[PDB]
Amino acid sequence: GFASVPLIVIVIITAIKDGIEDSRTKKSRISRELNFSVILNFVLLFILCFTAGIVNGVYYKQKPRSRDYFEFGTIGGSASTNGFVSFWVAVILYQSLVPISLYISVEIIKTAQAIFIYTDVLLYNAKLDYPCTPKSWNISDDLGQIEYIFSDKTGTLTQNVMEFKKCTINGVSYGRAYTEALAGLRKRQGVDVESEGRREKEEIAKDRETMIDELRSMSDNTQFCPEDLTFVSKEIVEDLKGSSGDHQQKCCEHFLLALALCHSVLVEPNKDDPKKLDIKAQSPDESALVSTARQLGYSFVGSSKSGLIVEIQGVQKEFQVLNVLEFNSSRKRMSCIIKIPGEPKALLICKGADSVIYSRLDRTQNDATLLEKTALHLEEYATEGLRTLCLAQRELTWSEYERWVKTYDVAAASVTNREEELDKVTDVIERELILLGGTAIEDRLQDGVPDSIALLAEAGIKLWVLTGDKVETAINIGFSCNVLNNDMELLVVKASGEDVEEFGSDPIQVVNNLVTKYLREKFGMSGSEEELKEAKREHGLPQGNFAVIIDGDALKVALNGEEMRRKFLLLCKNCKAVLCCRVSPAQKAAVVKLVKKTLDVMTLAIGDGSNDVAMIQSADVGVGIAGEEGRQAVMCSDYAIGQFRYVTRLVLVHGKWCYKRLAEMIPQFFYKNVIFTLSLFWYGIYNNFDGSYLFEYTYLTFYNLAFTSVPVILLAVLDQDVSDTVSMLVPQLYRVGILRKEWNQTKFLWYMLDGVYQSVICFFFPYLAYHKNMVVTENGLGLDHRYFVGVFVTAIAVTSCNFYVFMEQYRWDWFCGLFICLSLAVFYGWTGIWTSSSSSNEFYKGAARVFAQPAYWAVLFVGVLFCLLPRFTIDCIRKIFYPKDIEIVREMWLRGDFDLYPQGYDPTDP
Amino acid sequence: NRRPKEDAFTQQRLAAINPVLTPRTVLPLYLLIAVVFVIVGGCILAQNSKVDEVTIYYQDCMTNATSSWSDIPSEHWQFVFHKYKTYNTAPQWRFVDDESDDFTKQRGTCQIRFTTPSDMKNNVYLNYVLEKFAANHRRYVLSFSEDQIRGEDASYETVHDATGINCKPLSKNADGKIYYPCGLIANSMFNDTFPLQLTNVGDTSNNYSLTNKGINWESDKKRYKKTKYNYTQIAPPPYWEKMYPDGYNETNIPDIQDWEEFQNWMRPGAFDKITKLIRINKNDTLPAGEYQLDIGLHWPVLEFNGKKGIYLTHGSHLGGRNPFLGIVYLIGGCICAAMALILLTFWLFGGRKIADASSLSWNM
Ligand SMILES: *[C@@H]1O[C@H](CO)[C@@H](O[C@@H]2O[C@H](CO)[C@@H](O[C@H]3O[C@H](CO)[C@@H](O)[C@H](O[C@@]4(O)[C@H](O)[C@@H](O)O[C@H](CO)[C@H]4O)[C@@H]3O)[C@H](O)[C@H]2NC(C)=O)[C@H](O)[C@H]1NC(C)=O
Ligand SMILES: Nc1ncnc2c1ncn2[C@@H]1O[C@H](COP(=O)(O)OP(=O)(O)CP(=O)(O)O)[C@@H](O)[C@H]1O
Ligand SMILES: *[C@@H]1O[C@H](CO)[C@@H](O[C@@H]2O[C@H](CO)[C@@H](O)[C@H](O)[C@H]2NC(C)=O)[C@H](O)[C@H]1NC(C)=O
Ligand SMILES: *[C@@H]1O[C@H](CO)[C@@H](O[C@@H]2O[C@H](CO)[C@@H](O)[C@H](O)[C@H]2NC(C)=O)[C@H](O)[C@H]1NC(C)=O
Ligand SMILES: *[C@@H]1O[C@H](CO)[C@@H](O[C@@H]2O[C@H](CO)[C@@H](O)[C@H](O)[C@H]2NC(C)=O)[C@H](O)[C@H]1NC(C)=O
Ligand SMILES: CC(C)CCC[C@@H](C)[C@H]1CC[C@H]2[C@@H]3CC=C4C[C@@H](O)CC[C@]4(C)[C@H]3CC[C@]12C
Ligand SMILES: CC(C)CCC[C@@H](C)[C@H]1CC[C@H]2[C@@H]3CC=C4C[C@@H](O)CC[C@]4(C)[C@H]3CC[C@]12C
Ligand SMILES: CC(C)CCC[C@@H](C)[C@H]1CC[C@H]2[C@@H]3CC=C4C[C@@H](O)CC[C@]4(C)[C@H]3CC[C@]12C
Ligand SMILES: CC(C)CCC[C@@H](C)[C@H]1CC[C@H]2[C@@H]3CC=C4C[C@@H](O)CC[C@]4(C)[C@H]3CC[C@]12C
Ligand SMILES: CC(C)CCC[C@@H](C)[C@H]1CC[C@H]2[C@@H]3CC=C4C[C@@H](O)CC[C@]4(C)[C@H]3CC[C@]12C
Ligand SMILES: *[C@@H]1O[C@H](CO)[C@@H](O)[C@H](O)[C@H]1NC(C)=O
Ligand SMILES: OC[C@H]1O[C@H](O)[C@@H](O)[C@@H](O)[C@@H]1O
Ligand SMILES: [Mg+2]
Repeated sequence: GFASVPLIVIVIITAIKDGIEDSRTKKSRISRELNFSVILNFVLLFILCFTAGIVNGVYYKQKPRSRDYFEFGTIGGSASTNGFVSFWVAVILYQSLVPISLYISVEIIKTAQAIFIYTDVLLYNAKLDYPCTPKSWNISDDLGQIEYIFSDKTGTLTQNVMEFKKCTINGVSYGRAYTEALAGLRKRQGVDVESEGRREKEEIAKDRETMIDELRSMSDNTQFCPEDLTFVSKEIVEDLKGSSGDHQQKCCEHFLLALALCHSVLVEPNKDDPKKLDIKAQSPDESALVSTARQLGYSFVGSSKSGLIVEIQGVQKEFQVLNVLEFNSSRKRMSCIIKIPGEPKALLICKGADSVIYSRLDRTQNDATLLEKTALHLEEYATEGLRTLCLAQRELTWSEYERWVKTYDVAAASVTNREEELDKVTDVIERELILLGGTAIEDRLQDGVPDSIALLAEAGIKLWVLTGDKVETAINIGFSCNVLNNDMELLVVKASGEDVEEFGSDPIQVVNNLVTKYLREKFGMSGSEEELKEAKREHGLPQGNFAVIIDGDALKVALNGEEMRRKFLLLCKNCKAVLCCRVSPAQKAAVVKLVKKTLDVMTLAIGDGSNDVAMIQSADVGVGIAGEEGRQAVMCSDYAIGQFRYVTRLVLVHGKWCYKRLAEMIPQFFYKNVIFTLSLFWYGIYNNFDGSYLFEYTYLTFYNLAFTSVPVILLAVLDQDVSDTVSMLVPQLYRVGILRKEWNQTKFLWYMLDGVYQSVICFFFPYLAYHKNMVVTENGLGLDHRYFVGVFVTAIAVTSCNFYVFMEQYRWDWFCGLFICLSLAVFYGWTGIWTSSSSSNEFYKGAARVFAQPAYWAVLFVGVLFCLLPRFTIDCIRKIFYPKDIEIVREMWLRGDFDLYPQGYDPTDP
Repeated sequence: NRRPKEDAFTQQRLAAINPVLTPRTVLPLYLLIAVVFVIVGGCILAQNSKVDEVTIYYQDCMTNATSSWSDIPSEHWQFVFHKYKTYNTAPQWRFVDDESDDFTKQRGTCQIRFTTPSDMKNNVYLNYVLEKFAANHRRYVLSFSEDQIRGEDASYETVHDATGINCKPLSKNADGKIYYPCGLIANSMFNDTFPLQLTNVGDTSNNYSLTNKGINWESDKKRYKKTKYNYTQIAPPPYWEKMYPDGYNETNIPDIQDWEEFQNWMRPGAFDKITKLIRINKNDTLPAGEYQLDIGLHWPVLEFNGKKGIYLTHGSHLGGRNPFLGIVYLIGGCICAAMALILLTFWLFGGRKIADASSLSWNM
């Protein structure tokens, strides 16, 4: 055949295109509705063929018709098997409504959309040289229905460029600084930020100059550089030698030694100057700590097999490292045991999370007041946006250390899931430590992230933040960006502190009572069985702008219990902000799966890092940021972009365009098939459904391939709802992609009904021009043949279908119009070419005979008019009287509101 | 590097126009369509009301006929002239039997005399109209060997079990021969022997002559070629035996290249009614007067309660008399005008600002 063989080449060419466009799994959301629509189309085919078989067989037992004299049809069968063979021939003729090219056309269009995504200049990060490469091609329309964007504070919102700014040591806050976060907090307070900011900046410059002068007068270092001295505390350089006693001096010395020693950074020589070093590490905070420790006087260089070379204010000595336990996301701490001489003792120093270290803190040898001072200092640091880091030390005799080493090399040296025993050993050795202070490191946001989040939140997306730093820094960063705007209150679900006394019980009851209360006074929503049914059905829209804050323990308890899970789900359905802090990667995956599975919605899971891959993999549209060395989040992702500032284009422009293009394609693809098969059926009401085919045998294999199959693909690939500039300027249009107000079964059913009506008009005009005398040839020679009537009907149907595709296209370019005219030209010219050939024996003169008849054009013009008149009239009395937002926006920017900004414009650009 | 190539086509910045159906450019379009289509419909009705035709059914010229000059019942004749709308003038019709032939189902001759009160210019077509003759059934239309039509002397090996287009039940006869024009189509030819002239009655000096040369598209003469059989392996189809009682001999082979009557019957009609050209006149105008036509009655019709008759017309540029095209242009124009007025009224009554920014779904 020719309706199934030429598709095998295309279905492999479309994959060769992907393979070529990749050297330089899971389905979409519309696919399920597509399968349902195909099933319903088969149902329509079956009912048509059933009616045809029913009629063909009724007249075999009728009056003596003219078939028993000239046809020799005298066989003892009329309905036992003749109806069966009539039904079979009817279905084999009606196979046109078996869409095989639909699953090829949709694949071609999705691949073309993905390629157009990959070749967009605005999706290109020049600094890193990484275009937006779509790892998965099937998901291109899923970007137009996103309702939740699960962000990640690791490397997406903030670049992993750590900057040491402050540090608390024995209750003294060494460090003064002023960045954009402090200015934002001051603006939130209300005081001036320009003059005060300039005064603070000049004071900071003076303090830094005094600090560097005192350091230079103190001693000399082989790696000192005045460009990497981001630490501006002159109160520590004086305390270093003797200037504030020895109790503070020795504590500061131990603090800086812990910073310089506890690390996992590799040391390499500088390319230009061998005396300079270019220490590199996977963890930017460790690199910042090592750099500031080296530049304050305690330099680190080299790597020996047993011990690390360190320079202390001039003296070059060699320590003895005994063991080191690395840093894991689920552990939130990194430790190392070394030897201190006088039976030398063992010194264990670890750095980790603010809460984890406090939990893993001894209750015997403590000042009983340094804990509170350090806690308040760390909270003050985090309030201004400084991700803290707690340091805990421990002294050990050789006996207990040797027993620990025996446990370590009997368990952590084994096989068969060693990591569990490694964790057991680490938690055994880290149960009694004394805090010796903390540090403060800050990192700025990306370029244009505040405006990107403003655009994302304005477009109805209810974005979440699954950060892990801590609650206060997350709140500050949400306020600095536009996740947390003004006129919004923060429902805190923290199960400790002040909200524990009011509901003193186990955390189960604490979170239950707190969530139930907040849900009760904030909304009339109490319930866990049926309110979920409204939540599922209403399709989602933010209202009453609130915010929710969730801790790691609060998250781990709010999704463990069933009632807890649905209460958390109903509570976190607020407008735009859900700040989940201190969360483990497993908690990230759990919350993403909760939001996705229950109340089925669309979940973007942008992230970066090897720990959040569980969030990307266990989501729907996993966007992977290409950031630091941890590129594992990009390979196991659905997309890949240079930095977060591109999502506001990948969701508001390409996603909406793709969703609208496919939602406009599919009903028209069912339309173009109905308008033909129903035409065959309407011819079938005559001749008593015996099984004659109205068109030629070569219109089965060329109506869905060349006549009217190119314009639909061009409509679904190269159609712009609105130019990308206006889509950036008016993100609210994306709202129609969230409420599922563009692709619903009512639209498809109405399109099929329009197809049936237009098939009626398409077939019954030639017959009405033939029924009276059937001599319409302007010279009486007579066409009279069912193939020429088929030419009439096919011409009307093809022209009407092409014009129907061209009407519903939002943007009339020179490409889609050219291919519509060229599709009409293909129909005419190929009828001419094939008819003037001996291989068209019966037909043999379609072009010369039919096309020269003025009756043919006189009926074609009216068929074209009467086919498009109802749809055009309805559109005119609906785009003027009940206009959607898109029509109003189009009218606006045609009037010349948005005529100032150029074509290559996006607000997410500094 | 890896930067994608910037281009007006790659960056989705193709030159384009974005149209919106604002009333500033919708009412003019509707008025233009309405005016154009009303003009064309009026022109076509004006040109089409002028055409004239004569339809005379004669399936009842044997059983319900007299040997004297009767009048056709008002249920058969239909004269349509654009100059005499009150012109009944019932035509006369006579039956002349022929007892030589033993085909008692239908035989003889029909003498149908009508009157044309006007003239038809330079082109007169006489067609035979059939009715209630199913000629579009699946088995009927797909049964005719193409090789024999092309002139090849194809044998039973490639005439009976060829592809979907083959003469299955009428391939070979009982004597081992294969029918030359095999198939249910050629076996069911129209056997009514139409004459070669409309004999006048008021002036016998000038008969109106018709020639059956050129009643089919000339193009088919490049497809219907003379056969290449030796008149020893072919026989006429079972329904053709009365035309060739002695079978096929060296001289009676029908040359279908110029047999236009048979060429016009190898295109089966699409619908139940059939109208195939059988006589043409291209030289002399047919002057107004009374004319006589003598028609054979070989082809039986009443067995399946069908109808047959003659259809004489000059035609026009859009075929015969058919008001459908003009009616539907008028309907299209009227509907377009009515919709234009409806939009005008609903725009002057439910008026609203055109670029109404305060009407968006999120601004309310
Ligand atoms: C023009 O075309 C019409 C119809 O296409 C022709 O009418 C057809 O005439 C044939 C016979 O000439 C007739 O065929 C059958 O007629 C009898 C019906 O019962 C039947 O007896 C007859 O049988 C014989 O011919 C058979 O060989 C065999 O049955 O033996 C008997 C002797 O015992 C013998 O007489 C034959 O089977 C068709 O039925 C008839 N068409 C219709 C619709 O009834 C007409 O003859 C053609 N005329 C010309 C001039 O071409
Ligand atoms: N090299 C290191 N050793 C010990 N602790 C570290 C560390 N780097 C960071 N930390 C801190 O310890 C905690 C451990 O969590 P981890 O960093 O694995 O995931 P996280 O989400 O909590 C922070 P992030 O979002 O920056 O990855 C972090 O909150 C971090 O502030
Ligand atoms: C016009 O046609 C009529 C009808 O055939 C012709 O009249 C017949 O002519 C033949 C030969 O001359 C005679 O044998 C018949 O007796 C005539 N019949 C009648 C009823 O008159 C007439 O001759 C034709 N006219 C011309 C000029 O050819
Ligand atoms: C109309 O005139 C044409 C032109 O002469 C006639 O065609 C000729 O017909 C004769 C038959 O007597 C043939 O021998 C010639 O070969 C034909 N010539 C051409 C050029 O076709 C035609 O017969 C006339 N028709 C009528 C009804 O009078
Ligand atoms: C071939 O068969 C045909 C059958 O029509 C014969 O034609 C008939 O026979 C006479 C000969 O006496 C012809 O002049 C006539 O054309 C036909 N008869 C009648 C009454 O019209 C033809 O003669 C046969 N030829 C041969 C060579 O046998
Ligand atoms: C899209 C389809 C399912 C809509 C319904 C189709 C109906 C309206 C069409 C399809 C088949 C048609 C019938 C086909 C056969 C005949 C027998 C004829 O002697 C009278 C008309 C009659 C009875 C037609 C009436 C209209 C009909 C029933
Ligand atoms: C946005 C989509 C849903 C718009 C729908 C347009 C189509 C489906 C609607 C609007 C105009 C409607 C047609 C208006 C006029 C006719 C002729 C009437 O005698 C029967 C109903 C029929 C045949 C309607 C069929 C359905 C129809 C074609
Ligand atoms: C939804 C669909 C069925 C709407 C159909 C539109 C209707 C109003 C139009 C379109 C096709 C038209 C029919 C086409 C064929 C015929 C047969 C003819 O001898 C009488 C007119 C008649 C009966 C027309 C009547 C009006 C008609 C039925
Ligand atoms: C033998 C054939 C292939 C010659 C080429 C036919 C085409 C190109 C020519 C020959 C007859 C011409 C048509 C004659 C009549 C009309 C009807 C009028 O309302 C529109 C123009 C239109 C439709 C002309 C368009 C061009 C036309 C269709
Ligand atoms: C033999 C010929 C004269 C029959 C002609 C019948 C014509 C004149 C009649 C029969 C059916 C009628 C139509 C029936 C329905 C409507 C729909 C209405 O919204 C516009 C008028 C319109 C379209 C009528 C126009 C006139 C009409 C088409
Ligand atoms: C002949 O036809 C007329 C009208 O068509 C009718 O009145 C008459 O009864 C018919 N006679 C016969 C014998 O059929
Ligand atoms: O004789 C009546 C009938 O008998 C047989 O069935 C066949 O020869 C038919 O062609 C014929 O019409
Ligand atoms: Mg990370």
